[PDB]
Formats: sequence, C-alpha cells, structure tokens
Amino acid sequence: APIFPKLEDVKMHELIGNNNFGKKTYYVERSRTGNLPVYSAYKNGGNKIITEIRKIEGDVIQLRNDLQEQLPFIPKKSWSVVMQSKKIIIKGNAVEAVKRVLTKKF
Amino acid sequence: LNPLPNAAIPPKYALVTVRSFPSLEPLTFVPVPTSTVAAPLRRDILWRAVVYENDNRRVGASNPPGRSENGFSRRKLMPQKGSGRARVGDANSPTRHNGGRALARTAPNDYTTELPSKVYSMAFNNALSHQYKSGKLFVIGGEKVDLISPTPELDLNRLDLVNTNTVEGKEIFEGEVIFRKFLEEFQLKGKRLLFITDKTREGLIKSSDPYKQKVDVIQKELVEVNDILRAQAVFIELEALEYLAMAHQKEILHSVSN
Amino acid sequence: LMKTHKGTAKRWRRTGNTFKRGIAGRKHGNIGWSHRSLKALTGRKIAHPAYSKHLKRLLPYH
Amino acid sequence: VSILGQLKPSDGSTKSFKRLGRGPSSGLGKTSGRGQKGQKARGKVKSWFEGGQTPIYKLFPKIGFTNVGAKPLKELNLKRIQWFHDKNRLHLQPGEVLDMNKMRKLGLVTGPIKYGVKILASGKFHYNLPIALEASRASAKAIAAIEKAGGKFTARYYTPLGLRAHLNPQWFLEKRGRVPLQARPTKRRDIDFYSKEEKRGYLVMEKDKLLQDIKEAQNK
Amino acid sequence: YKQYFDSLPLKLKSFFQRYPPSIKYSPVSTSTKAINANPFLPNKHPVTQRFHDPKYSLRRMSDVYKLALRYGVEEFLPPIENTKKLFFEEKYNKKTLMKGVLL
Amino acid sequence: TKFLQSKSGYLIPDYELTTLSTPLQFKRYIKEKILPSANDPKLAYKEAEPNAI
RNA sequence: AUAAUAAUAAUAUGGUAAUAGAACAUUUAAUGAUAAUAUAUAUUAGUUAUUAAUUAAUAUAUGUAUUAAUUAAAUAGAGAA
RNA sequence: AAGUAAUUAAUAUUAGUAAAACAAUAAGUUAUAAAUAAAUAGAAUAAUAUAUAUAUAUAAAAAAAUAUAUAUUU
RNA sequence: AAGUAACUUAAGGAUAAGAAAUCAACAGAGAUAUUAUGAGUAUUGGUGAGAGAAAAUAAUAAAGGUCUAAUAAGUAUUAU
Ligand SMILES: [Mg+2]
Ligand SMILES: [Mg+2]
Ligand SMILES: [Mg+2]
Ligand SMILES: [Mg+2]
Ligand SMILES: [Mg+2]
Ligand SMILES: [Mg+2]
Ligand SMILES: [Mg+2]
Ligand SMILES: [Mg+2]
Ligand SMILES: [Mg+2]
Ligand SMILES: [Mg+2]
Ligand SMILES: [Mg+2]
Ligand SMILES: [Mg+2]
Ligand SMILES: [Mg+2]
Ligand SMILES: [Mg+2]
Ligand SMILES: [Mg+2]
Ligand SMILES: [Mg+2]
Ligand SMILES: [Mg+2]
Ligand SMILES: [Mg+2]
Repeated sequence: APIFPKLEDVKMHELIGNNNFGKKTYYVERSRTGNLPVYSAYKNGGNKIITEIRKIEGDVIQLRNDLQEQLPFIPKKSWSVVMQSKKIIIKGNAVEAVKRVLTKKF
Repeated sequence: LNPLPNAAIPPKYALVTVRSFPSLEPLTFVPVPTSTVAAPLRRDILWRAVVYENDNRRVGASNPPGRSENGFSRRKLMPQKGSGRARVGDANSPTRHNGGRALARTAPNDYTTELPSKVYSMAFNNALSHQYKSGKLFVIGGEKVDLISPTPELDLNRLDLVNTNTVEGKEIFEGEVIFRKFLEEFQLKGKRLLFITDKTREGLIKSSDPYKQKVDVIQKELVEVNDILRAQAVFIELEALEYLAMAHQKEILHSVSN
Repeated sequence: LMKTHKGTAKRWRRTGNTFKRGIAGRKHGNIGWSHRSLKALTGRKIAHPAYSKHLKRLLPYH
Repeated sequence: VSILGQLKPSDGSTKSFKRLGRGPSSGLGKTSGRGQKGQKARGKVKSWFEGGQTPIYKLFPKIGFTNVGAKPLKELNLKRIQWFHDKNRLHLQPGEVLDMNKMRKLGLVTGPIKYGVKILASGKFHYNLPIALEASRASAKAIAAIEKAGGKFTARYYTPLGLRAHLNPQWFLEKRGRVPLQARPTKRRDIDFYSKEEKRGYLVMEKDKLLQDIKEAQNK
Repeated sequence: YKQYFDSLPLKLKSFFQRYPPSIKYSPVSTSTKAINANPFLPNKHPVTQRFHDPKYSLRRMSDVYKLALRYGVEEFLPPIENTKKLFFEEKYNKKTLMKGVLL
Repeated sequence: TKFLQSKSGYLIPDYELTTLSTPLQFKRYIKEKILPSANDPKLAYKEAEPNAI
C-alpha cells in the first residue's frame, strides 16, 4: 500500500481541481474505527448540552442547510457553524437524529 | 427524495513534478496524497507548532543574583531604634542600591512545552501544503520511479553536487561555480533556501557553505516546521518527501463498512 | 508534590460526584434515648455544598 | 513572504493574565486583590483552616478499611460485544475463544488490565453471538444470555504474572524463551469460587487434577 | 558446529571453560580436594572437617541452569539433584502441595 | 506542460498543472498571470511586499 | 443567518474592597521592504475624541531601523515604604 | 525598588483525536457501571419506572437513596 | 525543623554500593548506582502538624563476575 501510486494508477477525477469538489459539495469522513463523527459535549459545568459534527471537507453551510431540511424539528437558530475548524454545532442533544440522516448517504 | 443532495467524494491526489538538482528540469509526475501537499491553510495548527518549536529551542540562561546568592554579610547595618533613619536589615535586600533582584530566576530556567503527536503531524503537513500551494516546493527524484523524460547527462538525480572535493585547482572549485549559476539562473540568489536530503550530502553543504546566512541543508529526521515555513524556496528529495509523508500520515484502522 | 490529607481520607469516601461520611454522636452515652430517634444517628450522609470546595482541596486525587 | 509573520492562535485559546499592583486605573491597584489589612493581606493561611472550630476532618469518625487483597476487575457488558460484531470488528476464526488476549488485541477492553475483566449483561436482550467466551468471572444474567444464544462461558483463574503471560506471551518468548506456566489457585476463597458450577469455574467444568488431589487428601 | 561457541551467553560459556562437561561431577557432597566435586553443592574439607559454601551461589546456579535449559544443554551441566531445587516442569509435576490447600 | 514551459521560458507551479485540465485553461492562466508583470516591470510581485497595490 | 460603517426608537453608563472585558508605552526572540529627497532623539507650533501617533521648522548623530504588522516572553509603567 | 519559578490537583475557552485519548518498546493514566466498610454481588425474564443493579431487610416483594436502558452503544 | 547548619577526623580522582543467609508467592526474577510509571500506593502519626515504601515494567550503563578464604562463635539468638 504505497503512499505514492504509479502515475498510470491514478485517473483524472482523483486529481485535485477536477470534479468541482469545493463548490456546492461536502464530504464527511468516518472516524478511525468507522463510526460517524457526531458527538455530544456538556459545557459550562454540565449545564449546557451541544452536538458537534467534525471531519467536514467542503462547504459547511450547505451541509448545514441540507441537515436543516431533513430535521425541521430543530429550530432555525439552534444551528451554528465555526469556520476555523468547519464544525456544525446544535444547541441541543441531537446525536441520534443527525447520525440517522448522515448515514443515509455517507 | 435524495437525503443529502450536495454530498460527493473528495479528490485524493495532487501532482508534484520530479526534477534534477543542478537544473530543475522536469522528469516525471509523481502523484502525492492531498493530505500531504494540498491541505487547507489552518494557521492555528501552524501557530501551535511554531511556538512549540520556539519554546523547546530556548537556552534559558537568565540568572540574576537573588538576595540569597548576593555576597553580603547577614548583619544588621544599623540598629533598629534610635538612629533616626529608616529600618534596614542585611545589605542584600532588593530595595537597596547593590541588593539582589527580587523573585530572581536561577539558570537553567525551564521553558519546555509539549504538544500532541497528531497535532504536530498535522501542522507539518499544513506547512508542506502551504509551500506547495505557493509553488515553492521542488522535488528532486528519480532512480526509484518510472521516468518519462531522460535525465540530462550533466545534471545529477539528487541534492548533491559532484566534483566539489577536487579543489586542487584555484581558490575556487567547480562545485561553487555550479551553485552560483544555479542561484542566478533561477533568480534565487539572496532568497532563503532549504535543502532536505535523504542522507548527509557532503557535496551540497560544501557548495552552499559560502551562503550560510541564507542557505541551509537539513536531513530528513531533523527538519522542523519553522524551517519549512521560513524558507521561501524548499527543495526536498522525493525519498525524503515519502519518509515525511509516512511519519505524518493519519493512521486508519480497517473501517470496513457497506 | 501535593499529598492527600489522610485524616480526611479516613473519614470521607468518594461516591459518585460527591463524598460520603459517617455520623457523629452514637459512640457512647446512648442509653436513655429512644432507639427510633437514635436511628437518625447511624448510617452515612453526603458532603454538604458548603464544604465541598474544601474537600476537593484536601483529597485532590479522589 | 514567510507565513511566520501572520500566524495567530485560534480564537478562544488565549486570554490575558491579571497583573497585580501596576496602577490604580488598571483595576488591580495598590492592594492588588488582597483586600484591606489582615493575615491574608501580608501572609498565607491554609485555605481549609476553620479558625479553631473543630475541623470538618475531625468531627466525624474514621470509617471503613482498605482491602489490600482486593482484586478489581475491568468491566465489559454484553452490549459492547454485540456492538463490535454488528460493526464488523470481531475477527474471530471459527472454533476460537474470546479470552483476555483477544479482548485486548481486538480493542474490546482497552487500557491496563491488572487482574481480569468481568463480563456483565447490559444488552442481554439483544445479544445473539454464539461464540465461546472466557473471562475471570461473569454475572449470572450474562451466563444465561451467553448460553441462550447458543454460546458458552468459562471462568479461569489468572495470577498477575500468569495474566501478563496470557495477554502478551510473545514478550516472554522473546525475553526468556519460555512462557511461564499458569499458577494453580492456593487461596481457599479462589478454589471455592472456581469449583462452583453456578459460576462456571474451570476447575469444576474441566475437572482439573487439583480437585482430585484435594479430594484424595480429604478422604485419607 | 564449533561456530556456535560464541552463540551461548557469557555465563554458560564461562561455566563450561571453568568446569568442562567431560569430567563427571559427583551428585553428592564429597571432599573439597576431590576432582569430582560439585560446584553446586556444599563440599566438606578433609583436614578441617568443616563444610564449604558452594562455589556457585544459588542465584548463579539458577542462572546457568536456566540458560542451559533454553539451549538444550542438560546432561553436560553437573547434576543438581541434591540442590533441593527443581525448575519449571519437574517442579510443577513433582510438587508437594501445601497442607493448607489440601486440608 | 514541459514543452510549454521550456519554449516559453517561464515556470508554472505544480498546483496549477494539477488543477488546469485543458490547454485553453493553460493559455488563460499564463496570459492573466505572467504577462501583466512581463510587459510592465513596475506591476511585478515582491515577496517582501505581498499585499501591494 | 456574517464583518465594517452609518441611520431611527427604547434602556443603561458616580463608585471604595472586589469581579469581568479591551487596549497603549519600553525591552528581548521569530518573520520582516524601504533609505542622507531617509532614520533616531530633543524644542516649538498644528492634526487625529489624544497615557499615543503623526505634519512642518530648527539642532545633533547615523550611509543607518530587530523599523510596519502577527505571534512568544518580560528585571514591562513610580509623588508615595 | 514589589504577585516570580518548580512539582501537583480542580474548574473554564479553544485546538487535535473520539467510545475511546495520551504514549508507543513495554508499562502506565483516564473514560467507558452505579454501589457497599467489605466480600465469591452488578442494570428492561416482555418497556419508563409500576421494570432492573447495589446498600438495610426478606423466602421474595414493599419501603429509603443513587444509577441504568424508550438507524444508533456515552 | 533534622541527622540539616556547624565543629572535628581520613582518603581518592573520584569515593560509597555491588555479585543475595535479596525479592516474590506455588508462578517466577536473578549484582550495584541514577531517573520515570507503580505511587501519594500500601504503611504511619498528641491517628494532629505531617511523614510514606516495595514488587513489577522502562531508560543510562559496562566484557560485568569473580575468588583473593584452609568457609568463618563470645557469632546468630535471647533479655535489656
Ligand atoms: Mg459504632
Ligand atoms: Mg423526631
Ligand atoms: Mg478597585
Ligand atoms: Mg481591619
Ligand atoms: Mg496598606
Ligand atoms: Mg482580609
Ligand atoms: Mg462606572
Ligand atoms: Mg507558550
Ligand atoms: Mg521593574
Ligand atoms: Mg523616579
Ligand atoms: Mg502618577
Ligand atoms: Mg528525624
Ligand atoms: Mg555527617
Ligand atoms: Mg570502591
Ligand atoms: Mg567495597
Ligand atoms: Mg520511586
Ligand atoms: Mg558458612
Ligand atoms: Mg535487642
């Protein structure tokens, strides 16, 4: 399993700059073991409960919109995304619901 | 209905040219994973590495003499009562002219800092990625990968200059002249260079000895994130680049799924 | 380095997110008092919030 | 230009420490938070000193004792084993037993194990793995769940050195060229525990010679 | 075959040079002056008639024997029957189980 | 790409080579990046002056 | 669904001990063009809602900033002993 | 001319990884199961506490305290 | 506080320790010295102030075991 494959082994769509990944597209990578990266965190002494999504490559905003379209029970203002690390934060505990949606495709 | 309509697969390769040292003539394309040369610029991780390296590199020789290490006798300079002046003890008190320094540090002061291994590996890749994105990373390979363009006879295939030890000519030798014209042709004379090499290349250090102030040669298992970011033009052997990639690859388990 | 306060360690034990303690007053001179009333003097109680801050300092490794 | 001149820490990962005694308008002026006069102003006093009142670490009676002979055991509920199987992470060849060695290697039990792991039954109702298990002990409900799914369980006795050999035998092979033999129980309470069919002890279920030797001496 | 002279550890080599396995060593305590004197056993001086400590202490005896076992050298080492110490399988099998365990 | 650089006399970053996929893109990139500096030396790029106008 | 700036309505803006947030001056280390038509310091007079930095003039030194800016550290700020 | 340093512990923010984390040579640490002074005890036999685990008690329950479960283990 | 400060005495480039009348537990390791986990752990205290190991696993380490005794008695042990 070489880290540098042969020049012939690679094909066009595996080269950065093709297949317009960075536009209107998002990919979420599973953890080392193979579980979805959705975790719950208790903050400020356990009083505040949040849900986080990590390992997001692409456009976080549209992934946020797509999830919002699938879980309309979570209010509009509960979602918040940090741009420094590309993490989507939900003001409640919705690890179960988000995992159900995410696994549908990823 | 489509659950996640805007979801797709990411690319997993970027193209890096392979050339010869004296003249940066391309020889072949060697695909390289996106994690090691094309990664998003996250300055925070670089900031963690740069300060971490900066802390571990300190000497900490500060050593002011405290009131205990200051050489004065422990005798009351003046009687407590009746003298009409302020109360004073021994002549080492910080408030006096010749007294020691309060809260004095003692060498060797400790400034060591520690970082998780995974964070350091990520920072290192982000450094190569920034150099490659800015088109400042040159790879000198061959002799181990398929060649689709013959190597020039005069040029070598590694970061080393031959005939640099036959200095039984004049005050100069061939190695310097080759280096000087290499510097001039590519317009990188006064600019900072970093040469990462597989093994100790005595020829390159000898030729670059005149330019200590701007040219530095480092081995595989010595390069730091500071030196890669500092250098405006990084030259790295393909063998070294592979070694760095393995040493700083995101370990992955089976992760078998349907 | 910081050392656990043994006097506290011998009287307080960690239970969940707080500490557990015995009751004081039922070691001698108990005859003459109703046994049912004295039942409240046997068993364990939980650390009061007033001194919880102290206990963490006394038993840092607990 | 080099990026070294534009690096900046991530927001929220840095504050400014409070300077003391460096200006009135700074907010921490002459007293610098100490207050007005007192022992705490120009001295240090134990944060847990009550002022002479009988302290909270003397009013109450010393309670309990420490069992230096305690044998703490790690925990592994049946829910985890099923979860590993569902996630396709139990690479168990047919006919193989899920002992301590496999649990450590497969990541089922992580971190140091000093004495053993006891199998409990938190997800017994969902457990349908017919593999054969082996651990220091198990709950009665776990035993029922293991056998309900067509499996089996046995309880084995491992000393700290014996357990170490059973966990990474290759270490002993490369060091001494010999895997040390397992140690027979010498405590009454251990012999009694592993001679019970209710606990599925290895002495009773495999009828080791130790019980026979005990029996022959008892009736002699 | 001689080229496995250096393969053996230092202790096993040194023992063989000092006590060649060609000479047969008695299994019982004898006179110190006697050639067939076991270094692992307390021999008795003939003139002073007082027992001598074994030349190889019990740790050194155990070390050399254990190295000998790992490399198949058993009979070449002098006998240790009267050393009141058994190693590995022989100890495990012919073990006098405790009176407390039995009763 | 090697022929384009060898005869043009310039050098293209490896990143652009990976991303650009048609010769039209190569001509558009080279025309919009190297030419403005080549024709007007004052409109050059200085590493010490990245954010320059 | 953001940031900067500007508008309209409303509420608030004394403060010792204390708590919380944000900035400025000096020095050191990493990165870091320019140059006597410049740079540093001092005086005087202006500008910016001003412990600071700037414009001009004057005087002295230097063919010259550890200079702007982002970080990391302080022997980092004195009418109070 | 005056809140400094070393070795530890607990909280808050961010970053990395994540039912695991640090570290890899092993070892160790923490989390993953709550209790009891302690012991060979340890969470839905069929669903939300009316079930279950531990502690007192019992034949077993009730009673008091804490904890556990309603495509995905926190 | 502390077998610390201080005084006195003796020797060498170093000195001290060192090849088990050692640990450990029915399975085993195999001298000494220093550091880390073990461990603030067992243990101990006007059960106050406080004090606090060992086994085992790692790192530096050197060829690291080897006889020089006729195998050791007012010695071990006991009382104090
Ligand atoms: Mg009582
Ligand atoms: Mg009452
Ligand atoms: Mg104030
Ligand atoms: Mg007062
Ligand atoms: Mg005052
Ligand atoms: Mg006060
Ligand atoms: Mg105010
Ligand atoms: Mg720092
Ligand atoms: Mg000062
Ligand atoms: Mg002054
Ligand atoms: Mg003032
Ligand atoms: Mg003492
Ligand atoms: Mg002395
Ligand atoms: Mg000596
Ligand atoms: Mg000696
Ligand atoms: Mg220690
Ligand atoms: Mg003797
Ligand atoms: Mg005595």
